[PDB]
Amino acid sequence: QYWEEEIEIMSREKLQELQLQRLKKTINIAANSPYYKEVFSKNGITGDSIQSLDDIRKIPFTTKSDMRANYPFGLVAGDMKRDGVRIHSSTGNPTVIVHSQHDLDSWANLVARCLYMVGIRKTDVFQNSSGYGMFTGGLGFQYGAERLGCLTVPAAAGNSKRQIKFISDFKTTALHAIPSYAIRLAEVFQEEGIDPRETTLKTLVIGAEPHTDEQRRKIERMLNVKAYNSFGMTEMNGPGVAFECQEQNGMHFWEDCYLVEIIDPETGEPVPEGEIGELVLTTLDREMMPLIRYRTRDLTRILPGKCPCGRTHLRIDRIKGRSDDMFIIKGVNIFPMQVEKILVQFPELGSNYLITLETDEMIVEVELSDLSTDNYIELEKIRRDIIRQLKDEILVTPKVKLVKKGSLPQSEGKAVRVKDLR
Amino acid sequence: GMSTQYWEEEIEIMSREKLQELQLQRLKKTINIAANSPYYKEVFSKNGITGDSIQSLDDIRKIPFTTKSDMRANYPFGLVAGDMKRDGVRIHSSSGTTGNPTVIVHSQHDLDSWANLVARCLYMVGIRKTDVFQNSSGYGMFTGGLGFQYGAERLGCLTVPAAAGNSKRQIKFISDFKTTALHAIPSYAIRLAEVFQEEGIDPRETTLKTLVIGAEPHTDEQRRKIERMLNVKAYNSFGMTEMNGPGVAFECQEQNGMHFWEDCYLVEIIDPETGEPVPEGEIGELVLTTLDREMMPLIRYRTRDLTRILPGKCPCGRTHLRIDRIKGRSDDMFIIKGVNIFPMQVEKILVQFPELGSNYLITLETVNNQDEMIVEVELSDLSTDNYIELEKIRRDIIRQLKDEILVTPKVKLVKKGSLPQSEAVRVKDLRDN
Ligand SMILES: Nc1ncnc2c1ncn2[C@@H]1O[C@H](COP(=O)(O)OP(=O)(O)O)[C@@H](O)[C@H]1O
Ligand SMILES: Nc1ncnc2c1ncn2[C@@H]1O[C@H](COP(=O)(O)OP(=O)(O)O)[C@@H](O)[C@H]1O
Ligand SMILES: [K+]
Ligand SMILES: [K+]
Ligand SMILES: [K+]
Ligand SMILES: [Zn+2]
Ligand SMILES: [Zn+2]
Repeated sequence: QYWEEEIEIMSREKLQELQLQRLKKTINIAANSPYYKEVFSKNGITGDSIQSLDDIRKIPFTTKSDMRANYPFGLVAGDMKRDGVRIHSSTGNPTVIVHSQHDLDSWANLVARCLYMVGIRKTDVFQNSSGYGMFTGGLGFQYGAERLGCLTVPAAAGNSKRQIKFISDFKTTALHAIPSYAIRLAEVFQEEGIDPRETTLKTLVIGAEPHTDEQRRKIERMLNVKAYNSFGMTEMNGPGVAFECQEQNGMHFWEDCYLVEIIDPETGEPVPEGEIGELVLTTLDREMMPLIRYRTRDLTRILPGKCPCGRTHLRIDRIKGRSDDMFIIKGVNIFPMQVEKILVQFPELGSNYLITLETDEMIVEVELSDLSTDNYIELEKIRRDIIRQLKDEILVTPKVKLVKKGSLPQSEGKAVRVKDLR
Repeated sequence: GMSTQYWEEEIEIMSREKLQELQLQRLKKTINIAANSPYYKEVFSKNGITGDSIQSLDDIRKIPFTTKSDMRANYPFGLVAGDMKRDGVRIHSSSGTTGNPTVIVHSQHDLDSWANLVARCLYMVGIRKTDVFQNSSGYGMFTGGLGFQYGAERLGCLTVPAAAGNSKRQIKFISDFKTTALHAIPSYAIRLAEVFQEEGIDPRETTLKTLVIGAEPHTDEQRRKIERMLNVKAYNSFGMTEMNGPGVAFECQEQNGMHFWEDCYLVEIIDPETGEPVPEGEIGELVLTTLDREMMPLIRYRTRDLTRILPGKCPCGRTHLRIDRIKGRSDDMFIIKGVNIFPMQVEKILVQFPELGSNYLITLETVNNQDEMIVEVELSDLSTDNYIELEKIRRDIIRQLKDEILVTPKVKLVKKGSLPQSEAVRVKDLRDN
């Protein structure tokens, strides 16, 4: 079942002419913003420059530095005073995105499309544990779930006792939470004397944080739910950008509203088909403030072949991480997902871990699991196996410490996996 | 007024005669809808309320009042009249886990009616689509959040969903986005004027032109202080979750009484003792009936709010009745930082800690134009806990109170017998009100 079958299963040929029509429209609109008027002027970008989807490569990339330099409204193309109805924001000077009613409705429709794809219906009780206000996850899932017709529960962030009360009393069936907060809720259910596997919950929507497939499976087993990967960023509206189908194998990118490129961070050229590179995105249905070839700093790849769900829209792999998550120790580049890929395979460990960098030495603290009935000798042998598998993957020997369950701190938002004290 | 502009002129200046037949039509419809809920089906059954009981607006007095106690007893969905699974799109819940909260269930119709009322309110005080509207109200379950958000987008304003706190970020949004309309509780509007001068900005030389202030009692003088500090026009905004949230009653540009939208609400002023209508223009309890709500309508709901109907025609030309300021309540509820709290919510948290005594005192004070809530509770001599352990318990008390009442109080562990007795435990409100 599809929210918009004509688009979701649209032929690649028809998708291409839709992308080209909307790419030309986006460029004509964006030409009215002070920023893209100047960019187009200096690079000879006119109304005749785009004749094919490949002609987008004539236009230079938009970086986060360019957006900071033109903060707050240098990239606003429309009439903000008359048609601008919302401002959202993403250390530093946060960037803002300005939306028109058109832009909000397009965003809401994409979120309803995503929720419907993973089996959520108007009969579902949808609870949003994302922060509201300026955070796109709040109003983003709120409008999308109301668009679909769910009985929504705008719980917002924190207060786990109240979250559990709403789930129990309102019979919540669909929940939006960051993966680490979903684990925290399952723990508070047990603390309050409720079996986290015997609630009314059926579907979880998890995003914002990089996480392994096994981290998601741990969440699924903990709460007896089906959990789906949700991709988004403020620059691209917020949620509803890319989402897993019921196949749970790659996130379908809505190519009617986004032009996806996977560029080599060194050369600035497209990577060979299916290789890892920087995700570079162009809005195709945004009017107040469109973004052209925006360098997301997110590393991923395009998963090949058509998906068994019948949707023609391309699938991206699990986000490897963001460029700013990468840390260097002893001249060697390491991503925290490399450390998680190893830790999740050990069932004696918990889901909370912390990487500390000191003067260079790398410390990997990871909480012990409650299920563990292991003694010192057997747990110390497991700790030795971890230092070893970490030395083989990250190519540096870290210090590994098995810590008490609950000893590591829990973040208000996205969990902080790296503490650089150098 | 000839130069006066209306969001919905046909409704806003509608004759009292035409308003009466609109209220009667919608009152009959509300009663027929509410009869489908388990709660009103029972109430109507015991009191012989049928489809022929309401022939005039005065016939509403045949129906008994709906109290908060009744609602908590029918928690969560005893008063839901519509098809919640198919048409229910939102739940607004009051605070707490120590008792049954209040739940208001809305359909898309109910949200659109509520958004239209908020747009009507904002337009009345001169806000247009050309304005930059910043909402400093909390979002999530708080109706001021999503209420003004939908209302301001309906009007077409460039909205800034700032949400509560972080005054330096509030001032940054006002300066960088050129905010012209701001929704804030009166004490927070003063705080932002103070933070503006702390950061070296003249609070009178910003892009701000209009302020919408509500959630708590404030005097006309406290509003004038706000207008002088920020060089703005500030307007009183009334609402309650039960009645949607914001958009229920609002001042016009005359700044003399809050216009109640009688097309969506039937207003009664009742004696808190007798339950009978008060003499025209006297102070009494505000008893309200929804007239445009379908998923969960409320009939003759005892709000516990005390006010009076201001007499005479308004020069703005609107025919909808005006209520005076809400100065207080007939119940034991208190409001601090615009958040509603019952003393029982505090007591039900404290009793869980065996290191504490039974004697406690809630003090409400104003410190540098900001409100503070102090919870003093006596130590039990039964505890064998040292300083470090007690202080850890005091932090756990603050934490559990914060989660419960949705405001962070100051908690002080006092000596056994230090707090005075007389008796229900009192709320010492030392604020200028
Ligand atoms: N499902 C996901 N998996 C991994 N990383 C994600 C996922 N969703 C979002 N992200 C990360 O979060 C970034 C977007 O964050 P941002 O828009 O600022 O905040 P928000 O979390 O409030 O949507 C992405 O660029 C990416 O790095
Ligand atoms: N403008 C106002 N003046 C005085 N009291 C007000 C005003 N607006 C709201 N209130 C009080 O707040 C109550 C409604 O509180 P509630 O909806 O629970 O919280 P909130 O609107 O602050 O989220 C009203 O019944 C009334 O007592
Ligand atoms: K529904
Ligand atoms: K606008
Ligand atoms: K209030
Ligand atoms: Zn698929
Ligand atoms: Zn008036």
